[PDB]
Amino acid sequence: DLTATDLARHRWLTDNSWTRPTWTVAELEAAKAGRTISVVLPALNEEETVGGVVETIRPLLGGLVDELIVLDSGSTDDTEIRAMAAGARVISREVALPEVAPQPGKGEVLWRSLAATTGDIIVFIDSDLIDPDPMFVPKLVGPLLLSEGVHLVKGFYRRPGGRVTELVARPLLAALRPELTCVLQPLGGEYAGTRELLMSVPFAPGYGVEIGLLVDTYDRLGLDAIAQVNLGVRAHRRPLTDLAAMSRQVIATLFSRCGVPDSGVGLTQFLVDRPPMNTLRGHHHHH
Amino acid sequence: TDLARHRWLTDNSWTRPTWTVAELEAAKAGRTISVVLPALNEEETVGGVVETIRPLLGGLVDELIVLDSGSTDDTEIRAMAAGARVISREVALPEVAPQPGKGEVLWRSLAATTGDIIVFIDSDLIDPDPMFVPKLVGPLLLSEGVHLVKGFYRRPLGGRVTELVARPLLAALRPELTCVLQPLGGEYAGTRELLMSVPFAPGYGVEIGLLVDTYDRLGLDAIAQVNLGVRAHRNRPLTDLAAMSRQVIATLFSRCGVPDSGVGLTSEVSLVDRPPMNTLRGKLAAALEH
Ligand SMILES: O=c1ccn([C@@H]2O[C@H](COP(=O)(O)OP(=O)(O)O)[C@@H](O)[C@H]2O)c(=O)[nH]1
Ligand SMILES: O=c1ccn([C@@H]2O[C@H](COP(=O)(O)OP(=O)(O)O)[C@@H](O)[C@H]2O)c(=O)[nH]1
Repeated sequence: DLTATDLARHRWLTDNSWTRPTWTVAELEAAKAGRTISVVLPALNEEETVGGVVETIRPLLGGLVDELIVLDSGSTDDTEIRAMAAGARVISREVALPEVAPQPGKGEVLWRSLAATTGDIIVFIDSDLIDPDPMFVPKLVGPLLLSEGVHLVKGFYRRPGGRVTELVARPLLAALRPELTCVLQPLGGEYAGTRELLMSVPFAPGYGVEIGLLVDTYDRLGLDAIAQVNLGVRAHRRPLTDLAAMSRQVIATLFSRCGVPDSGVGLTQFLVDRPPMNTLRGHHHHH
Repeated sequence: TDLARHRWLTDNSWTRPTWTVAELEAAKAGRTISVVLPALNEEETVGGVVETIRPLLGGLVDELIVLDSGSTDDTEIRAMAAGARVISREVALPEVAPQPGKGEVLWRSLAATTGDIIVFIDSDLIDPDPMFVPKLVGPLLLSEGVHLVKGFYRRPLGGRVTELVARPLLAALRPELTCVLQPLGGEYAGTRELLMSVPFAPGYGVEIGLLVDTYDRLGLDAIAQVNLGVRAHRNRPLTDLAAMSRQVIATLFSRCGVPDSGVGLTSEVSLVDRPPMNTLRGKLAAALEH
């Protein structure tokens, strides 16, 4: 028979998941009600794709989208200049948050982007996407603009998740936070959140950032605050060593949130969380 | 940190085991060896695996058993024709109702065998080699202090569950054990002393549970590994691998005291070990304490 996890999943899908997120750009603009929207593309040596991603979002600039920023992580290729020519604002880690020395990894970039943006809603889109669709941003912000109580929207793709998602993230969530197994692509890089939420949570480093944000949001607000939207079809993207490193950090970040100690020992082959940005810039009682 | 891993690889890992069958037979020193093949609906491959081991029966190997887990194909008759004794779960341990999964089968075989050394070999192997059992027992017979030998396969120039799930989780929770190349492998040998005294995890958790319990109780130097030869990674459906991963997680969490919800994947998940076989077969166990 059904479990409590099953029952919650079914109703969460009914209320908080959209297979056909067909809101129009015009209706979303009309719903902003004074809120502004920032779009952030984290980038490190993505010269072949960053411009193409920017180009798909640029038509929204000045209407639905208020700012379009490429947060560069120290690229040595032509990422920055291609993002400039394509119509984005390029901001380095150092300019985004001058008072803190950078550390490596994606989570650092997304955290710093909170200091460099002003939008009430922040949308993250990976800069390595080959086939970005222009409706990604509208779909991601729909539930934030139209659905009471939602603070985090995860974009998922139908396929014509991957290995880390299905072997590592979802099974560990089943063990530790089973309600969150309803989220189809918990590691996805296309997602949006409110400034209120994102400024208030720590940011995990590196490959842990997505899972960390998902679990921190759940632990504070539960499923009601999390939604997901189908962004369309896309094929699964990596070398096993990259995936194993990803997994190891997903494990470390989940463990840090779920009361499991971690040796700190990285993968044998043959760094810390950043505090909430509201400690530097700018309820759901259990009683 | 890698100092410990380096010394263990130098002393407890063999990429090219030299041992001959005759040398191993001469080292038995009165110990006996049982070989157990768990099998559920493996009619296509079980006979071929048995045939590679049968020439050792009466010499290096004292018992050769297929522990059938409820097959409805021709697994049993084909294993018998190849020279194995076929034992059902019920015959192995008649007064205890069977539960599903591989760990149950390996645990029950302890009550149906007499060896001082028990060797487990999967019955679904497509390309078995007759030197598997010799290589697995070498460190038990010729080294001192080894109680568990893990057979690994060199890969042409482990799988996704091994590299994305088992090894990273061991790095987090039992960091020395990342030195074991293929912790989830189904070809391994253990002493009766060890195997009779530890709980057995259910289903797909049995291998990692035995590895972790051996490590904790007897130490790193009680574990060895041997290269069984080059074997290509087996391609399994992602849903099967995900179910395996979920049970590996459950078993490791049990061994660490992490609350696991028991919730499976939208898949079977048990958190309940079988107790040490010496609790149910105390007189058998005492007879084999030697
Ligand atoms: O330190 C990093 C790593 C990645 N990325 C970006 O984050 C996205 C995801 O990259 P990936 O997960 O492949 O990171 P990597 O595998 O290169 O560490 C892409 O848009 C990268 O350019 C980034 O800005 N900084
Ligand atoms: O409940 C079970 C599950 C598996 N096995 C055996 O254990 C090995 C690994 O099991 P798996 O299910 O991965 O192999 P498959 O059944 O897919 O061939 C094989 O020799 C199986 O026949 C068994 O005896 N009982």
